Parts: sequence; C-alpha cells; structure tokens
Amino acid sequence: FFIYEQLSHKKNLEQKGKNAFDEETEELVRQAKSGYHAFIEGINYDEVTKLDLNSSVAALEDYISIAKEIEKKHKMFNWRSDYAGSIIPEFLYRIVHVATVKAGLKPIFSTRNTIIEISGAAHREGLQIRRKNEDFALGFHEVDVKIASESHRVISLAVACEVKTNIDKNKLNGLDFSAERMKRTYPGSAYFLITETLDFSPDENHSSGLIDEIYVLRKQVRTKNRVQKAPLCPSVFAELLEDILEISYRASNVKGHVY
Amino acid sequence: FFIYEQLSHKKNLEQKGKNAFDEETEELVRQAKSGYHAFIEGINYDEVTKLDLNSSVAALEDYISIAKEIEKKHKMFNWRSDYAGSIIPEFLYRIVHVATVKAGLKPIFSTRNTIIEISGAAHREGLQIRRKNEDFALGFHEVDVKIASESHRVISLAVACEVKTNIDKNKLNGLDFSAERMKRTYPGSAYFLITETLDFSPDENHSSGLIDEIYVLRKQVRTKNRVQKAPLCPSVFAELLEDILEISYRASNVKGHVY
Amino acid sequence: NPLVYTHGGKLERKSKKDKTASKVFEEFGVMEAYNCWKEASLCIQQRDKDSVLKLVAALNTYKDAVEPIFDSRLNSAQEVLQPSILEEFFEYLFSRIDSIVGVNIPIRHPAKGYLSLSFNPHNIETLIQSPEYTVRAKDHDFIIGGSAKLTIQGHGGEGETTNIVVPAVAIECKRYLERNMLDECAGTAERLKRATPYCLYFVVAEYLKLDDGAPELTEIDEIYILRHQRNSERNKPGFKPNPIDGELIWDLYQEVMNHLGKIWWDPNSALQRGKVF
Amino acid sequence: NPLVYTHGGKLERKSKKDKTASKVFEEFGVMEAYNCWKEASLCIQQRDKDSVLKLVAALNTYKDAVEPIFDSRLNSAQEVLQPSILEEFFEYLFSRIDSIVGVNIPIRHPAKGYLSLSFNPHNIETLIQSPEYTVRAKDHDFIIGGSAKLTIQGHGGEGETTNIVVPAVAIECKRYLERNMLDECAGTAERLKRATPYCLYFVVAEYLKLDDGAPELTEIDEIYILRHQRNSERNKPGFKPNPIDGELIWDLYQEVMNHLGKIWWDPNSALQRGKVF
Repeated sequence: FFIYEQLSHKKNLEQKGKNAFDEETEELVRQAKSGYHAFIEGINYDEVTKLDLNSSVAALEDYISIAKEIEKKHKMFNWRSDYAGSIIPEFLYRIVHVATVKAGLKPIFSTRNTIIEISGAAHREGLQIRRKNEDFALGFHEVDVKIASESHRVISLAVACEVKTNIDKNKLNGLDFSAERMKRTYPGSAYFLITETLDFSPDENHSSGLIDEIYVLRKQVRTKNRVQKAPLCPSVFAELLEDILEISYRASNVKGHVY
Repeated sequence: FFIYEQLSHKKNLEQKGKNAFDEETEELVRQAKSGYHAFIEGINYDEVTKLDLNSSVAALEDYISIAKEIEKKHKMFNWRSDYAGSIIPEFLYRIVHVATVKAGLKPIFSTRNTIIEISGAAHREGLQIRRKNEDFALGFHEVDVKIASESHRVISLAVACEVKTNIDKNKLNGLDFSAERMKRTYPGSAYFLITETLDFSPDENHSSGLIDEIYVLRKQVRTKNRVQKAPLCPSVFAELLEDILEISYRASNVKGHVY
Repeated sequence: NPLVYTHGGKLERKSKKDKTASKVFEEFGVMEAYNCWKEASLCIQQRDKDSVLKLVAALNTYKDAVEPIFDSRLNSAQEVLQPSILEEFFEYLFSRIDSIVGVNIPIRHPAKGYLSLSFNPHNIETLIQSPEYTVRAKDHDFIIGGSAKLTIQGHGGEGETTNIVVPAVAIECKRYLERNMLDECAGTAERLKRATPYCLYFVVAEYLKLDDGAPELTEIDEIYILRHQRNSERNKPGFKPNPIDGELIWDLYQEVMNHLGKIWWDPNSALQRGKVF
Repeated sequence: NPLVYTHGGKLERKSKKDKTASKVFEEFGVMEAYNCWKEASLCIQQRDKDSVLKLVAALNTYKDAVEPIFDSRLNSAQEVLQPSILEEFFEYLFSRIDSIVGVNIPIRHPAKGYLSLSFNPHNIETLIQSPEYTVRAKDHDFIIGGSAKLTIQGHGGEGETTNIVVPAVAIECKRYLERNMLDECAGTAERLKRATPYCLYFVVAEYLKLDDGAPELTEIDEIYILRHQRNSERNKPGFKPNPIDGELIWDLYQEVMNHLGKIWWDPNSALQRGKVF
C-alpha cells in the first residue's frame, strides 16, 4: 500500500469540507504540495547523496512554510495535529536498497486477559490486544495472530517515531513510558523521537534510558524564540535530517541473518 | 490432571531403575511417602485451621527426614534435584474454596521472530515461543494460541515459585532476571521464592524489586550450620508455611472481577 | 506542623499576573470562599472518624462555591488552579501528623519523589575525576516523606550534592481520570516501587473516564473514586454531582497512618516473620 | 600503570589451602608456565596491531601448558582458577592505557559495576533522620572505569558513604557460553546501560554453546567467539582446539580505545550533532 498519511488527509479534508475545499483551490494547497512532492521526486535513489538530502530539505521548508501560513491565518479551526502535524512522518517512506517490506505506521503493543465468566473462558476467553497510532513505523515484516479463533492482523517493527513541533519535560516523561511498552513487545526495535525545537523547561538533563535517539530538526535551542513574535526565526537544517540514516542502517542489518 | 510431579518421579525411577526399585521396597520409600500422604489427607478443607497447617508440616518433616537419608547414604547417585528437590512444590496444590482451575507448573514466557527467508516469511514465519519449567505454578486460567497456523497450548499464571534448599547472592541475581521476564508476560502475577535456609555470602542486603516475596521455611540464619557436620540442626516451622496464604488470597481476588 | 498552601499561593500568583482573573476573583468572591475554607479546615484538630468527615464537608462547600466560577468565567484555570484544590485539602488533613508520628516530617505537600540515579560521563577524564550523574524524580501532587542530600566525589575530590526526596506516601489528584493518564501512573508506579519499595502510591479521582474493559490495578496501591460517578454522567438527564466521599478520605487517612505506623525494612523481622513488606 | 594479577593471586591462594593442588602445581610446572607468561606479557610495551598479536600468542602458550593439567588432575579448578586466565590477560593488555588516555584510571581489573540505588526505610523516623539505602552492583570479570563515593545525610545530619565503581567498559569472560549464561548477561546489559548508558559491554567466549535459533544480540555491544568453534566439536572426529584469535582481541582493543577516545555526554554536542551517543 502506497500510504501518504498526509495526502490521504487532504483527500479527506477536501471531501468533508467544502469551505476548506474552496480554500485549498484558492490557497494553491494541493498545487503547493504537488510542487514540493515533484521536487523531491527529482531526488531518486542514486540521489539518496548528502547533496540530495539537502535539496529535498530545502523544498520541504518551502512547502511547510506555505502550509503553516494557511492554518495560521483566518482559515480557520480544525487544522492542528491533523494536517501540519503529518508532513514529516512520511518522507523517505520507501527505500530501494534493501526494501524488505514494513507493516505500516502502527504497531501491535501487547495483550491482556479480560473474561466475564468461567463458561465464557472455556467458550472463547476475552482478551484486549493493544495497538497505538504512532507517527511513522518501519517494520522487519510477516504476520496474523489467532487466539481461541480470534484473529488480529501482526506488525513487527524495526523503528518507530513520533514527530512533534516542540518537546517539554512532562511530555518527555510520557514519551519514555510509551517506549518501555514498545521495547517489551519488540526487543531489538529502535525508538526515535523527532522534533524541530527544544523547550527543556527545567535545565535539568533528560532521560537517556529506552529512547534510542532524539533529533532536533531545527537545532534550535528554545521554542520560545519562535513563539515570541520577534526577529527570531529557526532554520530546518539538512544536516540534521541527513544523520537519520541510523534507521535505514539498522533495518538493513536485520534482513541479513547469518553468522 | 492430577499432577503429583514427585510421585510421577517415583513412577519413573522405579520403572527405569531395578536397583533403585529394590532400594525403594527395602527402604520403605513408597510406604514412607504413603504414610506421609495419608496423614496430610486427614487434614481436609475444613482443616485448612492454623492447627491443621502445623500438623501437616510435622508430617512433612517426618517424610523429608526419611527421604533425605536414603539419597544421603550409599544409595547412590541420581537423587539430587530430582526426587527430594520435588516434595515441597506440590503441597496444597488443590484448593476447594474458589478453585477456579490453574494451568500446571509451567508458564508461557513470551515470543520472538526468527524467519529464514522472505518467501518463508509469507508462507509461515518462524517464531520462538518460550516456556520455562518452574517448580510450581497456579494460574487464573482459558487458552490456545495460533500464529500463521502454528498453534501452542496458553497458560496464564497468578503465582509461580521455585523451591530450593539454600539461597546464595549470585543465584538470587539470576532469579531476579527470571522474574523480570515473568512480570513482562503477566503483569498482575506474584512471584515467590521459597527456600529452607539462607546463605547470604556478602552481608549486603538483597534485591527487593520484582521478587514479590521470599520465604524461609527453616527461618535458619545460615546453611553452613546444617552443612557443617555438627550439633546444629534446623527445624521446618509450621508458622512459616502458614503465612503462604498470600498466594491463595491473591488467586481468589482475581476470580471476582467486579466494581 | 506546617502548611504549604498550594491552591492559595496560586490564587495569590494569578491575581497580580492576570487582571481578567484578578477582576473575576474579587467580583465573584473566590477569595472569601477560600479564606472561609482555609480557616474552617484549620479549626478541626482531632483525627477521629467524625472529625475527618467535617474536614471533607469544608472541601465540598468550597468546590460548590468556587468551581462554577472557574468553569464559566476563566480560560486559564482548569489545569492552572482547579487541581490544586485537592492538593491543598490533603495538606490540611495531614498537617497534624508530627504529633502522632512522633518526629518532624519535612515533606507534606507537592514535591519531586526520587526515582533513580545514573552516571553520564562527559569523557574519560571526567568519569575518573568526578563523573556527572543524573537524578530522575516525578512531580507528585502530594508527598509525605523525608529529605536527604546525595553526594558524589571523584578522584579529584570535589563534591556534587543534590537535594532529594525519598517518599513514604505519594498521591496523584485528578478531577477525572482517563486511561492515558492512568498509563502515565502505571509507569510511575513501577519506577517508584523500585525507588522506594515501601512507598505507598494512591490515585485520587473524583470522576472515572475509563475504557470499559478491565483496567490493570497492578502495582498502584489504591485508586480513589471520590464522587462514585462516571464522567459521561456529567451531561446526562437528571445529573446531580455527588459530594466527595468522606468514607474514602477516611479510608485513605487510615491506610496512610497504618503505613506510617508499621515497620518497613528489617532483615531480622524477615527471618522470624518470613515476609519482607 | 598497575596490575591486579587475578589468576596469579588465586594460584597463590590455592597452594597454601589445597595441598593436593599445591603438590600438583609444583609437580607439573604450573608456577613456571605462569611466570613465563606474566613476564612475557609485561615485555610487550607498544600497542600497534603486531604487538597485540604477540600478547595473544603468550596467552595461547600459557593455556596450552596449564589447562590440560587443570582438566585431568584437579577437582576445584574449572570455575576456581581457569576463568581468571582471560581476566588477568586483559589486565595485561590494558595495563598501558594511562599514558594513552592521559589520566590515571583506578579500575582495570575485576570489580563491581554500579547498577542502582534505592531507599529502604526501616521506619518513619528512620526515613526522616537518615534513611538506609541499597546499592546494587554486578561482579564483572573485567572493568575499566573510575571510582566515586556516594553519600546520603538525613534530617539528623550523620552521613552514609558507599564506595562505588562507575564503569567505562565491562567485560564478561567465559570458556564456553550457553543460553542461561547469556540470559544472565542480557538482563545485566539492560541494567548497566541504565546505570551508565555510555558503558560499553562485551561478552568474551572461546567456544559457543548456543541454542540453534536466532539469539538476541539486543543491548550487548559485542560478543566475542575467540576460537571460532562450537562446543559440540570438542568431542568430535579430528578435533583440534583453535588458538584464541588475535584479530578479535585487536578489534576489542581498538573498540575500547575508540570508546575511551570519544566525547560521551554533551548537551551542546547533541544540538549541533543531533545524536546523543
């Protein structure tokens, strides 16, 4: 499946909207994305050099700068972690080199038991099998599962990521909680957290354990700079996005199970 | 299933032996156990008071004292964690009051993925589903599981225990490792460790986390006392075995899922 | 026997910084309702069953007066001053334990309950000379415990000292609890039991907003539902919001005091007893 | 630049306590083989690729002379002095790093690598006055790191000081590794990475006795199989025991030194770089 979570979001917003649809056409939104989408498309696999990663990032900022302004103007309400907060959870979604498969942007978290009755336990015991909706997941591969003729379709993941605009302390704690569950289900798996800008409210340094990397796309010291309506403007730096080959490298490594 | 892990062990030792079988008959072993087994049988459910728990323990020591001497004489070799090291992992194996079910003395630890090929992954992906052989397990209930038409028969446990003669430091560390795995699979579950005597080699105090209780059946300070061929002789105290109602209480509690 | 005054301090903070709120406070008598509540709480000095119920009645009176103003007339209030009401209430209830417990407890209010220490050396020379370490702690809405002072010196002899709080009881206070907030707690609980295995951990909610199927009760000691109501009831036909249940506050008061009244870690008591906690 | 002499000390211990062993040591020239090895190891003073291979050759010579005596002529030797051979070998290999690293490392031998601290108060007064705490540490066969001195003072002001070791590299040495021993390690690894996330952790085995299906490599940095042989080969037709591989010891030496040569924890280097470790 060719999953553009964001373009599918466009498909859905235009279809349900009408007022939002007139806005897309007048604001050049689908076009603006298509211009962006096509410029990346120029960047192929042979072009996954350092130079190409930067060219793609430049185009990304062009688009995200134009995306933000449409939501951040007078047009209008339901435009938060819906549209804007799903542009960066796609990118190099498809590799070329190894490209085993995956299994989508969600992963099967774990299972618990919850039966009503003794007779019901013999008949078919109730379970509760979890799966959170993470921003982006790349998997090793593949399954389904059945438990007493109850079948559920399995994703086993290599990498998982959230993408946020900014990270504070108390959110980071809950993000740590999510990762503990993840590692329990899937031992090898890497968990990344990716954000643009950092807002460490206490200066006190942060939780190393179970978060396998955090990345700052803007390298921007504080969010407040950007928030404070002022001269201060961040920059989406290509070098920051270039060093997220850690994911690709790890995925590839697990394919080749030898001595 | 009526599992006497120890009497089944007798069934097996007598059948394979011959020399061991002549020894059983002459040493009064099956008889000695039957005398013991019958005295406990006098202690029923109405008799599961404080007084009855002590009477049962007295009979237990009579038997275990006679069991030990047969192995610990000149008759002869394969008699370690085989025979005597399976007398205490039975006891009040069947309750009466709640008595939901269980699911035997083993529990399904967890699962990992191990496929050979891409085609094989589509066909039926290899997994490795663990199950250790613990001393005694009591379960809540119930399942089987299927993964890509691979079926495996599930035990979900309330309690788990090992029974050992003596506990040292480095063994306690590995016992801690076992418990982490257990708790991951089964959140609610209690893990007990039961031993007669304690041999804390460093005086340094011990790992609280994830071991839900350790019990000393002899209350005996040091194993060395017993090991050192001397006046020093331990006592299996009924009061120590009486306070292992924690297990029964917890099991019962989970049956009644209400407000 | 002191008080921190969590809620009252935040009312004082808000009336200087937010002139909308400052105006609304005085206009609708938030200040008066609070002072009534503060002084009425300080009046009940014995700790028998009946006395505690009287304390609970004072809390219910205050919320009845003040929360409708917050909900309808202010923006920055729901997670700014509303949750500190329960926090300050427990400050009152436990302000008189020093006498009972028989020593001076320094921590009876919100503070950061110690979880772990870990070493993160900047380089090799650093590790050897004096390594930098990190203390993780969780903000809790209400902690009863003691303070200590942790210290590391390396080969280079110059000390690193961090002020830490080792809890006896940690309590979380919510208006309504939903599962992503419970799961926050479920993960805290694991870590807190590891830090202080004989730390008691409660979750205090007025309403329950939980996801149908059996919640894990695993490792959280007790979860309190003080108004005995589901959150979905709040918009339903013939709804009347129940009072905070004085019997459950009493249960909590007793279980805390029982926890404080016991022997916690004892190697020789393990022997004779058998059981650790 | 010191040595602890793990194996040699245990040879010295044994020759006074066990007169069977004492007799066998002198009779079959264990002492001489050791002294040859000790002094031959101290002779190789540069640390280029070739030099390390020479060091490895000395180790192989010693094991060839001494291990057949231990296997056939002694009872209390297999897990009493045999495993300390590799432990002392690494003492030698790393005895010359102070000069390279540019500061005095106090720990280059077996010691107890810090894992965690947790508070276990005996009672309420205890918690408040000065709480008892516990430090868990794992015995490791070979640790490179620094020492520090951890300290807790309570309300009553009197301090509690424990000598701890915060590792840079921790190494486990086995003759042959099987899965229950690996799982011991797999659990250590989790805990050690949590204590010191930029601690490097290796498992050093001569033979592999592993359970067919894919082993988890998760969280252990590297696992060394120095003789490139399965344990089941040891009883098979035409078996010859391979030498300990100098290229892998070289790999280890380089990876250690690289680990020591880097910047570990840096908040500003996270920014500019992006990545923490």
